[PDB]
Amino acid sequence: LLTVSGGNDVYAMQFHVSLNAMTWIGRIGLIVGPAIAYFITYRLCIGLQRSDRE
Amino acid sequence: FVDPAWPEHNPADGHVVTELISKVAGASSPWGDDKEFPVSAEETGYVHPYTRIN
Amino acid sequence: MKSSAKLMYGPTVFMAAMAVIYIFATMHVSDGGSVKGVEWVGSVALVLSAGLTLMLGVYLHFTEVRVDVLPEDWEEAEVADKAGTLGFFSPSSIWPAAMSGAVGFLAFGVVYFHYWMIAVGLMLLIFTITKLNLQYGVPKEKH
Amino acid sequence: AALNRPNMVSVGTIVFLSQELMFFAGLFAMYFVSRANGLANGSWGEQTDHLNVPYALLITVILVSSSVTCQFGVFAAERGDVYGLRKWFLVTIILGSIFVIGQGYEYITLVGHGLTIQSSVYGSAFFITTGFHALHVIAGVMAFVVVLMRIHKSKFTPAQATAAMVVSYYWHFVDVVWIGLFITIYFIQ
Amino acid sequence: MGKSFALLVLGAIILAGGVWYTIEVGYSVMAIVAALIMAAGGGIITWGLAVAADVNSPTSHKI
Amino acid sequence: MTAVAPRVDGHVAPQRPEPTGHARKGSKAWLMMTTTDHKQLGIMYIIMSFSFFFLGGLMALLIRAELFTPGLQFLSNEQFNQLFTMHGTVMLLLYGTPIVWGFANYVLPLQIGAPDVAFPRLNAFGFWITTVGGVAMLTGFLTPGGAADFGWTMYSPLSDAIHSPGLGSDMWIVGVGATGIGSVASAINMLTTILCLRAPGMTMFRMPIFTWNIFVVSVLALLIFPLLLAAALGVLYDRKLGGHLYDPANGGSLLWQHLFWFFGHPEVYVLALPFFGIVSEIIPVFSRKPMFGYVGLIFATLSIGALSMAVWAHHMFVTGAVLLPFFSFMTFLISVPTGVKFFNWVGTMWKGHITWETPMIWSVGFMATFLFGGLTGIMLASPPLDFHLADSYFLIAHFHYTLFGTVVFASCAGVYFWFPKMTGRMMDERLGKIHFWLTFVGFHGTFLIQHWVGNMGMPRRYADYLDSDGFTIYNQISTVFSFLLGLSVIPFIWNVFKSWRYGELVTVDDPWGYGNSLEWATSCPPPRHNFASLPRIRSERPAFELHYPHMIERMRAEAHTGHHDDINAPELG
Amino acid sequence: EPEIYRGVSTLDEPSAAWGWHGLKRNTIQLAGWISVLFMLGYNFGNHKGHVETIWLLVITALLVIGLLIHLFEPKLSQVRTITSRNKPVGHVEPDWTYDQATLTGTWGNLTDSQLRSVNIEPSRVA
Ligand code: HAS
Ligand SMILES: CCCCCCCCCCCCCCCC(=O)O[C@H](COC(=O)CCCCCCC[C@@H](C)CCCCCCCCC)COP(=O)(O)O[C@H]1[C@H](O)[C@H](O)[C@@H](O)[C@@H](O)[C@@H]1O
Ligand SMILES: CCCCCCCCCCCCCC(=O)O[C@H](COC(=O)CCCCCCCCCCC)COP(=O)(O)O
Ligand SMILES: CCCCCCCCCCCCCC(=O)O[C@H](COC(=O)CCCCCCCCCCC)COP(=O)(O)O
Ligand SMILES: CCCCCCCCCCCCCC(=O)O[C@H](COC(=O)CCCCCCCCCCC)COP(=O)(O)O
Ligand SMILES: [Ca+2]
Ligand SMILES: [Cu+2]
Repeated sequence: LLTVSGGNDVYAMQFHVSLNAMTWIGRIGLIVGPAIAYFITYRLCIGLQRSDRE
Repeated sequence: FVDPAWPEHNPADGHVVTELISKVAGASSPWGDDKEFPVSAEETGYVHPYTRIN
Repeated sequence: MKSSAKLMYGPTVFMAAMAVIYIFATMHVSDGGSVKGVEWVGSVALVLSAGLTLMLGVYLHFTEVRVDVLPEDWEEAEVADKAGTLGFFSPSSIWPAAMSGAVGFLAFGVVYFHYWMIAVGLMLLIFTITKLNLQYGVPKEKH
Repeated sequence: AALNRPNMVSVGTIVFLSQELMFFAGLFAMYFVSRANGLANGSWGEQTDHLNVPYALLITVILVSSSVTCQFGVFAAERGDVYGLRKWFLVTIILGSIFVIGQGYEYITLVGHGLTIQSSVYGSAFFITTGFHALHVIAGVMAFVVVLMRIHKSKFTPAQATAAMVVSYYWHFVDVVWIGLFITIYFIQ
Repeated sequence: MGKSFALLVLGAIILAGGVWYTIEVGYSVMAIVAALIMAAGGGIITWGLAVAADVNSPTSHKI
Repeated sequence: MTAVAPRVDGHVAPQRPEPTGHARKGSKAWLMMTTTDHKQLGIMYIIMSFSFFFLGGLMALLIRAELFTPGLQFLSNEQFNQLFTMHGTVMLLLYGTPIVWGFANYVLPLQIGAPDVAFPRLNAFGFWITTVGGVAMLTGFLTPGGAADFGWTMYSPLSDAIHSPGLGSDMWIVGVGATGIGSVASAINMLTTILCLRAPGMTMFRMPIFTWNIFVVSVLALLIFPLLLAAALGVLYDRKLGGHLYDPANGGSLLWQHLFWFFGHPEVYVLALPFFGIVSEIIPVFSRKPMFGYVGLIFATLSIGALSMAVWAHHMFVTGAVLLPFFSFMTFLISVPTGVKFFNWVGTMWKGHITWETPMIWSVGFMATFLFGGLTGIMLASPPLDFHLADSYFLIAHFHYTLFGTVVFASCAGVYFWFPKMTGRMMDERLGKIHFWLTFVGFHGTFLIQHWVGNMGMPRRYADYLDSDGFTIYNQISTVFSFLLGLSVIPFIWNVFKSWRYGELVTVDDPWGYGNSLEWATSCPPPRHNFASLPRIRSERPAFELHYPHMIERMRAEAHTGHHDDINAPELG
Repeated sequence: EPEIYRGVSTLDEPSAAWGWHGLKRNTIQLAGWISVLFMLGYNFGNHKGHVETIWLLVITALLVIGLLIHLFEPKLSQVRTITSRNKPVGHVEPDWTYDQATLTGTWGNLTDSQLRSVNIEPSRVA
């Protein structure tokens, strides 16, 4: 997200997104992006463990 | 030439697979339709790996 | 599928009759609420709409000739008649999800009209389709 | 006996090929509507002077030849001949890959002397119909290559035979569509 | 029957409040808010009626 | 004959799998990514459909709030226009069509006695493509310009490179195309399981009405979705490149209109026949009577298969480009099979024993609604009447009695009906009745008077109107009752969430009592392969004869009107 | 029997014995509340617009709602009702298909008429 925000002006134009919206996505996404990533990854790890036991 | 894995069938009043008919209701097994499962754990050649941590 | 191959003749002949009525009625009738002349969308796509039903009907008809009396097609069949193997069903696979993701990438490629994105999406789709088919074929890992 | 019964994969593929035919119903509809009002003002005649009819016949026979070789390949799969299937599928790939190059070359030689998408209604209608067919042919060739590399790893049971038979179905459909599309474009005008 | 009549009266008073509230706020943004008020009122009334019409012909018994 | 097996000593029972309340961490996360089970797929296929329902219905409230009073209070022309475009699209292609295949994926293999679907990895692809298409289509709202704003019909030349520029219009096209691949990917294997994978003794005419409806829909969806893909890719070819196919100077407007409506009405009937089937499942079970005129229903459904193809330009009477007599008459015919299968429902309920559980309540609240919807359908089918009513607000009321009729009342009926089968738990009856009454009053209120306004001169896609028109009180009433309709989902969501993990446990393989379909001969939920044992199928109701043997002679002796004299006939060899 | 390793049961996380498993519930809330602080602190920039603040408050509300139902851990109970022709907990389901195949139990007592209606003559059973 930091890397994308670092080139968010080339993202904004080429993908037709508001540059202000991109800044806010970066700001908010740094809090809720990591949280969702943790949740999904944890559940998927346990899922892979379960399939391994079956 | 006939493939070794081709099911041993009489080439008289019987065909295993044609354009439109077959012997099963569904997809033919990719591990031989004439293969009897399950088999003994020895034939699989799976070696259960004893591991100890620390 | 003894009766399945037969019931398609219904829609086939119906649509074939409507398509010929349509062409002749549209090119020779002046209503005043429209103009005169054959319509080239309701004609081609209704002639060829009957084509689909005819194709499927004929294929199933040829197929059903050279099939024996199956227990599912037999009126008084015991449950123990089909006792055997119902062939091979895939238990699980990750590739459907991947190839949906691949078509999504190509989709956005076409939306934004980015050549690199279209090219990558096209070859990202070939790869996933290939892996779907070669799923149960991947050889035992040779050292 | 073993109580023979319909090939599930073959019936699945035939039901898929039926829908692919209605995909070209749209394209044919677009072509015929544009043809109808192109003849009205006597503009259609001028546009169809860009067609190389003799050249479009050579590629037609190439595609028909590919079909026949494809069928030969499938005749070899019923009997479990791995090598019969392998040989004829390669020749079909070669034959079908020169159609695409041939078709592609026609495009390059057609845009050189006036006919493009953004030049006339005829140009747009010619390229929509012939373009999508070319995409389908490419997809068919890739299907052949994946079947070739599928029977390189698996043990060639009736499962691989079925995969080959259905890919042949797809190829036959593609070439039949071409036959119907060549008559429409190059003969009926 | 107990819950019902209470829900009907509460819904009725809320709906009346909403109907009255629409008349002041002419064609402003607050007309939408008043619409939400009457919708909530009507919702509560129908909820009361539904619970009334369930204890009349019940399909589930308390164990 | 019957070949009674010897009584084996020791046979106790199957495993009787556990309900859905007790799930451990990781038990579902990676399973859903790679699943090829039609049961779990169907569950997630329905859930996703309802999510899109809630999302797409929120747009209807924003539209409906703006129309409360004259003047633009919070919403603009541009935002209003792209708000009914995306509302009519998400509800028809992201909720409507998927919810059709959800009830198809789950119960069709379970109704014919199949272990699985024919192509397990293909319907797993059909789920993932539809969701991707949905997400792609809605990405339009994340652009500064907005989503597509032309309606859900994308008329030409309003929808070309010149008019309506912006990436939202491409996203709409591409998303529609993708969601249309999921429909054909699902129709392939809903048609080949019926042919190939069927239980011993289940002839084609032993299959329930539901499976017959999905059979007809499958063959009907194969010839309409490709056509839409072709038409939409023709428009994309026109927009992205410089194609001239859709220029007004060579058809273009009419070309697209024909091409679109040719699949416009077949997709409409892909949303009606399965839900007619769902209702045709619920009525006989709660009436303790068989499905009146079973073969009659078969013929009716088959008629609508073929007739629906010849009626497409009744959507364009006011164009002045179509043959009015041809499409006017053809449309009048397609009401006749519907009338037949509609009399069959009454016949099924006729002198029956009706118990009023939630499914039966929903099903009866369906017929009363769809009836009026269809009644004002034959109005529009006559060009002398459709001249005033076309592209107007009476039309809006018409296809909300038929869409909100079939895809909402019958869908919810199906959810209440099959919930014990899908989950092993039962939904709260009181909350179900509350939900029904809310969604019923709140719907009729918001859509009845909609007829009256459309006749007096309000056209459909209007962001604003003047106070000097008389369309103020009517809009106000509609908005009030619409906000009420929006609240009805609260009991539904609470019921589904609570009852999924806390609902009463189902301890019998047929909770509704008199189920007569092969799904009611298995545990709730079924054990991963649909069947721990298979009964003898001798009629269209194998589960009924399985549960009630003492009346097998009664249901054959008095099934016909009379002159039934085969019970006293000599035996065959 | 399931084993607990570091407060994490092998029943819930199979390979509890192999790696770092389970964050203490108090650390999941510290992160949550710190995040809420940051999200509330975003409202103190120079931005003149109010669209972004609507999103900030909505997301903060969703975070707060989540962090409360994670804290108090709301639970419910089994409904414990009876619906039409549904049996209470502790009912044993007869194998209907087994009873149908061999004339036992549910299909244990049919009238001779009822035998012939299902195509089997009573002389074949003793
Ligand atoms: C089955 C298909 C359909 C359903 C259901 C449907 C529901 C409604 N409709 Fe509609 N509709 C209209 C009014 C309503 C109202 C009041 C409802 C009601 O059923 C409302 C349902 C509302 C809900 C069900 C909302 C519940 C959600 C709540 C209370 C909060 C959700 C919260 C969150 C956080 C969201 C969850 C998010 C997640 C990601 C999980 C109006 C006029 O007010 C127009 C014409 C606009 C114009 O002027 O032309 C219209 C237009 C259409 C069109 C034509 C589109 C076009 O002209 O381009 C179609 C095809 C259609 C179908 C359907 N429609 N409708
Ligand atoms: C790999 C998966 C990745 C998926 C990520 C997808 C999530 C992206 C959401 C994007 C939402 C964008 C909505 C646009 C909103 C917008 O444009 O507003 C702007 C301000 O943006 C905002 O605050 C919105 C930021 C908040 C978004 C939060 C994003 C967090 C994400 C990461 C987490 C949620 C999704 C998780 C999905 C992951 C899947 C696993 C579950 C300010 O407007 P402005 O540029 O000033 O222009 C106007 C003048 O022109 C005009 O005069 C007017 O008068 C002015 O008022 C002004 O509006
Ligand atoms: C890992 C993090 C990377 C950090 C990137 C930060 C995010 C901003 C990305 C901006 C993307 C801009 C895209 C764009 O404008 O497209 C184009 C500009 O940039 C590019 O060409 C992207 C090239 C990227 C590599 C793709 C190579 C494909 C060949 C594959 C062979 C193996 C414009 O479209 P066009 O080139 O005309 O087709
Ligand atoms: C949008 C999908 C429609 C696909 C139709 C296929 C059309 C084939 C194009 C043949 C070239 C015609 C000659 C010509 O005028 O060339 C050029 C114009 O056409 C093109 O650039 C070709 C576009 C490439 C097609 C993109 C493939 C889409 C991928 C499919 C993924 C869904 C001449 O350019 P010019 O006028 O001289 O500047
Ligand atoms: C290439 C990447 C590889 C490196 C991975 C990075 C890992 C380093 C991070 C170490 C994390 C320690 C986790 C841990 O031990 O958990 C806990 C540490 O305490 C915390 O949770 C810290 C709370 C801080 C929250 C920060 C909020 C962010 C706000 C957004 C700012 C904009 C302890 O775990 P335990 O008590 O055992 O459950
Ligand atoms: Ca207003
Ligand atoms: Cu219509």
